[PDB]
Amino acid sequence: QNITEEFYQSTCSAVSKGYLSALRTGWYTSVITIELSNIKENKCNGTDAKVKLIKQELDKYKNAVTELQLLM
Amino acid sequence: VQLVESGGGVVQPGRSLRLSCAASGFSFSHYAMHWVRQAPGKGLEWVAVISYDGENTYYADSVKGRFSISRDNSKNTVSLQMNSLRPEDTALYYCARDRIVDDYYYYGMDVWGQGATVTVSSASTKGPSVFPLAPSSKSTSGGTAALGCLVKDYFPEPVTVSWNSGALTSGVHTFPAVLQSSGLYSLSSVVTVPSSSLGTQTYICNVNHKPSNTKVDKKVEP
Amino acid sequence: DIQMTQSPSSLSASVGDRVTITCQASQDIKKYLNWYHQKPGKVPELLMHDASNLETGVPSRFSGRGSGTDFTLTISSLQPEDIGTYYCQQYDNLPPLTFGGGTKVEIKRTVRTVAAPSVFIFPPSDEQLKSGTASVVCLLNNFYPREAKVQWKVDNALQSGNSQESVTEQDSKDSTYSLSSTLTLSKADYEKHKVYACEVTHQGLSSPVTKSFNRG
Amino acid sequence: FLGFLLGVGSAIASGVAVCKVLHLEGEVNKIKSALLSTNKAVVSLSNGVSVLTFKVLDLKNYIDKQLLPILNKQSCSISNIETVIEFQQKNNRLLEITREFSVNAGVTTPVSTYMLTNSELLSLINDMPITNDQKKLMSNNVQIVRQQSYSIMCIIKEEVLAYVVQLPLYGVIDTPCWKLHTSPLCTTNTKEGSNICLTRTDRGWYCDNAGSVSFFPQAETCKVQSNRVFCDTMNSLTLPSEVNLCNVDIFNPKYDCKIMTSKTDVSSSVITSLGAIVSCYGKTKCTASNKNRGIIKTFSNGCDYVSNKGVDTVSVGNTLYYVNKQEGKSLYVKGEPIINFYDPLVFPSDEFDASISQVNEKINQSLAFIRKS
Ligand SMILES: *[C@@H]1O[C@H](CO)[C@@H](O)[C@H](O)[C@H]1NC(C)=O
Repeated sequence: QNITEEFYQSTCSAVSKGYLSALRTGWYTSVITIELSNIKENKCNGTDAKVKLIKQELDKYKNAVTELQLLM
Repeated sequence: VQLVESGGGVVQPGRSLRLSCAASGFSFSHYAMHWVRQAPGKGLEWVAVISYDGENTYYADSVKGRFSISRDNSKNTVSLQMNSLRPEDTALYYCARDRIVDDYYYYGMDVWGQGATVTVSSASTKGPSVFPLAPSSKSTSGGTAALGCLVKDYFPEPVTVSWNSGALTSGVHTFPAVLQSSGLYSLSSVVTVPSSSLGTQTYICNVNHKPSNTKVDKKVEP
Repeated sequence: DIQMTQSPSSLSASVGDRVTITCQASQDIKKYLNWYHQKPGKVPELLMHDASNLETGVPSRFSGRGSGTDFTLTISSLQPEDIGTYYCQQYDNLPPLTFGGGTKVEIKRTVRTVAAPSVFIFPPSDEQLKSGTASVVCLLNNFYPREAKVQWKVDNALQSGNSQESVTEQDSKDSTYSLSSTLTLSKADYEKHKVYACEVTHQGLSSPVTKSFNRG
Repeated sequence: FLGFLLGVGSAIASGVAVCKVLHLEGEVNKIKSALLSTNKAVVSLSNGVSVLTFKVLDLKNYIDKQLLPILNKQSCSISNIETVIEFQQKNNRLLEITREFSVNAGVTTPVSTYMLTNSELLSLINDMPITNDQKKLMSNNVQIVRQQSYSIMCIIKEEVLAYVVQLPLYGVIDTPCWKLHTSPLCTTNTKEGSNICLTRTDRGWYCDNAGSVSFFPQAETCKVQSNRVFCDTMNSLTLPSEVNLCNVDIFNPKYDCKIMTSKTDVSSSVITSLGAIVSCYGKTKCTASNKNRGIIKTFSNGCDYVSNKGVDTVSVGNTLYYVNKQEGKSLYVKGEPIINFYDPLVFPSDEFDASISQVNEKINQSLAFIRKS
């Protein structure tokens, strides 16, 4: 069993019984936090390539945070 | 994938008998199941079929009203109840799987079990008597002399005959059974061996009759 | 219901020959036909479905053709493990799924040079006589061809209607035959005579060989 | 057809409220102090409501105690490149969250893995003020939870970025539900016109709820698991239980079943849970077919129904329909079509949202108008 279906030719309509409910009925809010750092602007020689990559990653991070501040 | 069948035997005409067949190795609850019989030496005969849910049963015309098929998906079994048996129902019955899964149209059988033998003959079941066919004492010194066993007065078929539990296979002839005038079966198993081996190596024939649970070891001496 | 007929009832072909068997239905079963191959003393194996769709694992030498009422199964090169019986079965629209009559397929008789049979005679045992029946056994061993005459003579009197013959199949090693003729009598009838003989005539024998024994 | 009757409401009002409460002086410092010890804590907000709070990513610790010490030590010369990759890890999540919020203007309709991982979502569900049955239900169907929940970017200040994940509650559980499928029911006379068509408009989902029936007309806004029906009470009307009588008898005096009248003789097919309804009118070819055996049924003109057992395809004209191969038992209730009970000359040729009593009464109106002459 677990599911049945009946077709009424009288009104040309079908009913599908046997299901169970999961109705929303409400909401539950929850604050989710991400701890950020306001790293102060560095000042060092960008001579290495790996340091240039780290500088690019820091730029990506600061630009994401800046968009988020600017998104209000 | 395996279909193990049970419930066969000998039953007098008019009585009832139920065959069962258990399945293992596949999702049994989604396959239609066939019963198909085969008379000794004759072709295959479709008997019955039951759908995956068990709500659609179809029987052959020759067994309609007598046989009845059922299934149990919690134990993966198919049962065929056969009452009011005629002598034409004596055959070997297979349970088989339908090739196509989850359908109400039945197509064919792709996985077959080993089968269960059903004999209807009014005769009873009797184990065999094994008599020694001893080598002659005229046998030449060379000499290629012959001996054997006579498996007589057994019912039904078959009996299996080995020699020295299988250690002797060369020169062994186990003849096909004959239906004696008594309505019981009988065959002979003969072995040709060098005559200089008699009195030196023990010769014993092993006869097995499963329908009567009979195991006989017959020692043959001059 | 639908009637199915297979042709030929049996056929004998050598290894490697092209074998074509036919199946015919009483009405239109357009393509709902399966072919099964039952090896000797084995379970039926599904060769193909829908009259042309080979089943996975089946050697490619098998080919199914046909439709409507007529279908053919063809083996391009017959093999040793292809012997047995072949069954066509229709599944046209809501069973009965009728089968066919089957088709027997055997390898040719592997002709051997003529060989004369070794003839032995076995009197009834004492244990069998204790139960009131006597069985004299005449054994013919390792002969070709299959034709042979075995007669029973009790006190030089020809017997009739009390002997049963059983013959083996052609041996896989030397391609020979063996035959057993069992003569069954009552204990009183066995004790009412003196000498028992079986006479064998066969192509490989110069003279009809008679093997006899005296009671005792 | 009854999707227009629903009321409109703000979906994210609760999350926006919690956000407006997060801008008060000291509430973010409260949450930070609560999460100073562990990564999860229950916090009583100034709004009275107590909420669960998660610290899903700690970058201040890593940046300030693992990266800045090694970087700005002597001359920022780095010796190993595994630091670059180790920083590309633990940072992809923040960038993806930023991108997700930027493209969606700060509120995302499905909660992604970047917003909340499955481990974090299950940890949040298990520590919620709900019964154990609701915990099990939410834990087994996390995908439907993500589909029916929001993420509102809330605030970023005091070295903390906060967003409120607004999760469903699932207050009503395990009550029986049933779906109602409808199809046009017309007469089958051979004339090109004068052919009356009747349809039921109450198609959609129905569930028992507090002695009433929650009815969902937009059945597309309801997800279905094995046999569990996730719907939103906001996309729903609330009706008396007696509406179910519309299935046992459609002319009953207790409840008035909403219907629809038309004169359009168009062949259609409506696929249900376990089978298909076929309204075959005109000269249209209507066919039921099995995958391995081809056509197995030809439909005569009228409204008919086939089960999904043995039937895998329904063709109407040039449209092909694949039937759901879900297991179940189907039943065919034989009865005379209701459309044969009305006069074609008195039948209302057009009424979109009507009922049995309304159409039947308007028939009285037109009959009284005709009889006066
Ligand atoms: C229609 O027909 C008559 C009016 O004379 C009455 O018996 C019936 O109740 C009427 N139904 C209405 C007005 O809905």
